[PDB]
Amino acid sequence: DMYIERAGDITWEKDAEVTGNSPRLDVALDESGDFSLVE
Amino acid sequence: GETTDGVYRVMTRRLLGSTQVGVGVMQEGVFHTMWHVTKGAALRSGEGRLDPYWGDVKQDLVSYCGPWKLDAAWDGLSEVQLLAVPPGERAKNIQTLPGIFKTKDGDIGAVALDYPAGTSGSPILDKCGRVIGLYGNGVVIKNGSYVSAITQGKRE
Ligand SMILES: O=C(Nc1ccc2c(c1)CNC2)c1cccc2[nH]cnc12
Repeated sequence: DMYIERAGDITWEKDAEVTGNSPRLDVALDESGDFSLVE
Repeated sequence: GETTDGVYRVMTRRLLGSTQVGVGVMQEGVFHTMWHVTKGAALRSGEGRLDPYWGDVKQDLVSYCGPWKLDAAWDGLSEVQLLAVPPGERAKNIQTLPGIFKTKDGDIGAVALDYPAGTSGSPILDKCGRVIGLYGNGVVIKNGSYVSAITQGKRE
């Protein structure tokens, strides 16, 4: 049995850690809601 | 129970100790999370109970207490913030420029940040603090890393 606990406010924070790249990927979405790589 | 707006952890005591299986957004009295986090099961909020209202396995989304309320969209140009809520760790904002998932039915924004599976449901925000989608449904690239879509529901 599942339960919820508050973790914080939803706010934009100035000067946050800027990381991660921006890749363009060819994907397919199936009926089970799972993505896969199309190549 | 607690229905204040904000980000929340989704916990379970069924396994060893207390385990974080996901995260969610409380907005306008509705709890929003990813389908694979809860499988549509009822949730507990203190003494209160949250019952599922809408859900879809293909979109991988589910809402509790009412219809899906989140309807902001990524503008296709600006940086966003993943408000990551990792298991056992403090909520933390991570700024990134999203990539693109190209599909046969159009393009979707995608954030390339690798977090544990228990981080699923963590909101992705625009500069106004509005939730433009949830993190936790994507793909595993050649590197072994995870790249999640910016998954957004429909506000009826
Ligand atoms: O596996 C993940 N997500 C997921 C699981 C089950 C299902 C779906 C998505 C959609 N259909 C059912 C995941 C989420 C977040 C970070 C991750 N790192 C490695 N895998 C993940």
